[PDB]
Amino acid sequence: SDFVVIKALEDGVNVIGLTRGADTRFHHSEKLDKGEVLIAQFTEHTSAIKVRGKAYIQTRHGVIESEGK
Amino acid sequence: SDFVVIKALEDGVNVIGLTRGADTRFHHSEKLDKGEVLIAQFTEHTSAIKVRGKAYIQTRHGVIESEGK
Amino acid sequence: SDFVVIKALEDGVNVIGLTRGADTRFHHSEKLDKGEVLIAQFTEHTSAIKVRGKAYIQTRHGVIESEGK
Amino acid sequence: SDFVVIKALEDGVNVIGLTRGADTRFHHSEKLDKGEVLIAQFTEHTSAIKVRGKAYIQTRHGVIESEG
Amino acid sequence: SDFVVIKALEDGVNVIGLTRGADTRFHHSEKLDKGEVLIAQFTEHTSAIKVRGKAYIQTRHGVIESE
Amino acid sequence: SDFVVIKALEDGVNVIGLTRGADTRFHHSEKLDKGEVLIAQFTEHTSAIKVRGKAYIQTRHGVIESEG
Amino acid sequence: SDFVVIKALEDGVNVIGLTRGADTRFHHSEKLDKGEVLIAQFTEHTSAIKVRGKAYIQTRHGVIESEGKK
Amino acid sequence: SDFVVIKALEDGVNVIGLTRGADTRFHHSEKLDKGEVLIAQFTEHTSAIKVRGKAYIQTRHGVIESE
Amino acid sequence: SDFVVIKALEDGVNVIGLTRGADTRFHHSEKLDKGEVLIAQFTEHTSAIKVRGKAYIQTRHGVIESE
Amino acid sequence: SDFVVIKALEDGVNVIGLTRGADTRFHHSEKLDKGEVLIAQFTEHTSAIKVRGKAYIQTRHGVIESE
Amino acid sequence: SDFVVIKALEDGVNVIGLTRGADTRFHHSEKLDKGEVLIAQFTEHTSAIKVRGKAYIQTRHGVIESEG
Ligand SMILES: N[C@@H](Cc1c[nH]c2ccccc12)C(=O)O
Ligand SMILES: N[C@@H](Cc1c[nH]c2ccccc12)C(=O)O
Ligand SMILES: N[C@@H](Cc1c[nH]c2ccccc12)C(=O)O
Ligand SMILES: N[C@@H](Cc1c[nH]c2ccccc12)C(=O)O
Ligand SMILES: N[C@@H](Cc1c[nH]c2ccccc12)C(=O)O
Ligand SMILES: N[C@@H](Cc1c[nH]c2ccccc12)C(=O)O
Ligand SMILES: N[C@@H](Cc1c[nH]c2ccccc12)C(=O)O
Ligand SMILES: N[C@@H](Cc1c[nH]c2ccccc12)C(=O)O
Ligand SMILES: N[C@@H](Cc1c[nH]c2ccccc12)C(=O)O
Ligand SMILES: N[C@@H](Cc1c[nH]c2ccccc12)C(=O)O
Ligand SMILES: N[C@@H](Cc1c[nH]c2ccccc12)C(=O)O
Repeated sequence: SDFVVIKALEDGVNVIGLTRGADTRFHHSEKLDKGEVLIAQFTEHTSAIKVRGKAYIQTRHGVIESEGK
Repeated sequence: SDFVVIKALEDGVNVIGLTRGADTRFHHSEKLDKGEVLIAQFTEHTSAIKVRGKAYIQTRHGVIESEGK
Repeated sequence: SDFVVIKALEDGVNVIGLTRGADTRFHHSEKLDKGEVLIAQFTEHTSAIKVRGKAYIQTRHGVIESEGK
Repeated sequence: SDFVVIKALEDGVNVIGLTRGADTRFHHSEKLDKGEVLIAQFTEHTSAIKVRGKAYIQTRHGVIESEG
Repeated sequence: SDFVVIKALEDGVNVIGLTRGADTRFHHSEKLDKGEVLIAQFTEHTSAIKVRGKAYIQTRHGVIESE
Repeated sequence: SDFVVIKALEDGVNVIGLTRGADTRFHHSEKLDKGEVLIAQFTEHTSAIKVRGKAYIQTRHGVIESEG
Repeated sequence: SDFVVIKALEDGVNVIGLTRGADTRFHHSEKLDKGEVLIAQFTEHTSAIKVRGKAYIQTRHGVIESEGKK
Repeated sequence: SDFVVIKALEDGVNVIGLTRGADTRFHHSEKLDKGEVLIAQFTEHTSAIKVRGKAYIQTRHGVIESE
Repeated sequence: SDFVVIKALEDGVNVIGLTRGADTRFHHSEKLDKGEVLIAQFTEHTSAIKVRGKAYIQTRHGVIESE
Repeated sequence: SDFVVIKALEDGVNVIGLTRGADTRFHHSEKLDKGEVLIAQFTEHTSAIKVRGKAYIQTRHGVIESE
Repeated sequence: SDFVVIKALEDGVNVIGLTRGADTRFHHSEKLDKGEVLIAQFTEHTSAIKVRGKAYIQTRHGVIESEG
């Protein structure tokens, strides 16, 4: 099942999982401080992932950076 | 199942899911602000995705820029 | 299952779904304003999709523009 | 399941599907005007597709233009 | 399931389907006029396809012209 | 299933299908005339194909000419 | 089923497993010391992996170095 | 399921099929004359194939000549 | 299923398999002497591999040296 | 299911099959003479293959010569 | 499953199979003499293979050499 790579470039980065199914909501928010990496998969409970803050992200489609503020 | 990456290039971008099945309507609209990144899958509930607002998008098939009015 | 990417290159583009089965009719028409992106899959209800209006399109087989007059 | 992309290079192109099974006949004819794009799959009901008129076509095996 | 692309480069091309199973015969023949394209699959009823006439042919294995 | 492209570069080319199973015998022989193309599969009834005559052949593994 | 390659570049790196399911919490931390390599999969119990401290990571998507503190 | 392409470089080439299962023994030998091509598959009955004669062979793994 | 290649560069390398399940603990420790190669898979019992000592490692994502 | 290509490079080359299962023993040894090709699969009966003699070998992992 | 390719580069090369299961023990040791090639699979009974001796190894992930 796919996964995404997130590296925080700053303190307080947020990787939020949104619930799978009929409803759409935040079920979990993982805080990442500067330099930490989170490797997260799409699962039965998570069908969309939002990154808040400055981070460096890798997926099967390539590299992208979110930006804070 | 496949997924799309959307980076908001401006405030208030909308990432909108359209219902799977015989009936077709928007079931959810995730608002993104400038620099935030949304990674979203095609699921049991979502069979088409619409982006409104200025964003940068990556999919299996290439990259695309959406633009606001 | 596969999807197509459509960017409207003018207001009023139409993205139309053709019914899966022994009959073929339009069951849905999604309207796109200039700059808006629709990412759409081939589903249990849709086995053919028709684009009307000027649009930039990307599929698994490459890019193509649609032109209407 | 595979699909074909068809862009009408003139008014009145026809995208015709042929019925899957022991019988072969046309079951449907989608007409395209100039510039319009049809993206169509192979289905439980369609196992062959015929395009008539001038069109620009894309498949897994490459590009091809039809001429009426 | 695999398919073939056939463009007729003259009138009267004929794309013939041969039956699947223990017996082998033509079960259909689709004529093509100059410039017409047929995109056809291998199916529960068709395990072999024969092209007669002048045609520009595309498959998984490459391009081929029939003469 | 996989298939084989066979174009005849002379008259009388023969595409022979051999039986799948514990016994091995030809069960069908499709005759090709110069220029014709035959696109056939491996199937429940055919597990080896033999080509007699001069032909241009394409498979998953590449081109190859037969001489007969 | 996918896996991640982790090499500690300093002592006291932790590779943390996040539980699969409606709840999300750390169920395990593997300590790595400088030069040690952990090769770990996504599983029935782990659906997200967090690396603390300096490490050199290889996944299907390429290379990345963690630099988190402590 | 896979196959091998075998072209006879001389008369009398022989493509032999060895049985699948606990016993190994040849169950067929298709003779090929100079120029003839045999396209054959690994099947329920064949788990190994021996070529005797001068043949040009094509597999998933590349080309090889038998001598 | 996936595997890793481990070449010991020094006597005493220790290849540790960690338990698949809710609990994580080493279930086996395989020691290698300098120059030996262990080729190991992920399996129903092993979901994580830990490598102590100086070794040369090959996986699907590339090469890496434990130190 | 995968296979390997074995070309004998001298008379008396030997292709040995090892049993699948808890026990491991040879259950068949197919002798090849100079220039002959054997194309063999991993099967329900064979989980490992040993080559004895001077042989040219192609697998999915590349070419190798036995000595 | 996948397989490894092992060629003995000296006499007495030992290819050891480790048991699949909750327990991990050697269940077999194939002895290889210089020049002999053993091509082995991961199986129902083998989940990990050890090579002792100077041997030339090919896997999906490339070549590697064990040294005696
Ligand atoms: N609950 C939605 C979450 C989602 C995934 N992809 C989306 C795209 C747009 C909007 C919402 C979504 C779903 O499972 O379908
Ligand atoms: N509910 C529709 C939505 C849809 C998906 N792809 C489309 C393409 C065109 C029009 C509508 C759609 C469906 O499941 O089919
Ligand atoms: N109802 C048709 C619609 C269709 C799909 N592909 C086509 C190609 C040509 C004509 C019609 C179609 C079907 O499901 O088969
Ligand atoms: N009824 C046919 C239509 C067809 C598909 N591919 C063909 C090739 C040649 C002739 C006819 C066909 C089928 O299902 O088999
Ligand atoms: N009836 C044959 C038709 C066929 C397929 N491939 C062939 C190759 C050679 C000769 C005939 C065939 C089949 O289904 O098996
Ligand atoms: N009846 C044999 C035909 C065959 C296929 N591949 C072969 C290779 C060699 C000899 C015979 C064959 C089979 O189905 O098994
Ligand atoms: N408990 C969560 C963990 C998770 C995986 N990927 C995530 C992305 C964001 C937030 C949480 C997660 C799950 O199994 O879905
Ligand atoms: N009867 C054997 C034949 C065989 C296949 N591959 C082999 C390799 C070596 C020796 C014999 C064989 C089997 O099915 O396994
Ligand atoms: N009994 C173990 C053998 C094993 C395979 N890979 C390993 C990696 C590390 C330690 C032991 C192993 C297993 O099947 O689970
Ligand atoms: N008990 C764990 C072992 C594990 C695999 N991957 C991990 C990543 C981090 C922490 C522990 C692990 C599991 O199977 O889930
Ligand atoms: N009976 C053993 C044969 C074998 C295959 N691969 C091996 C690797 C090493 C030792 C023995 C083997 C098995 O099927 O597992």
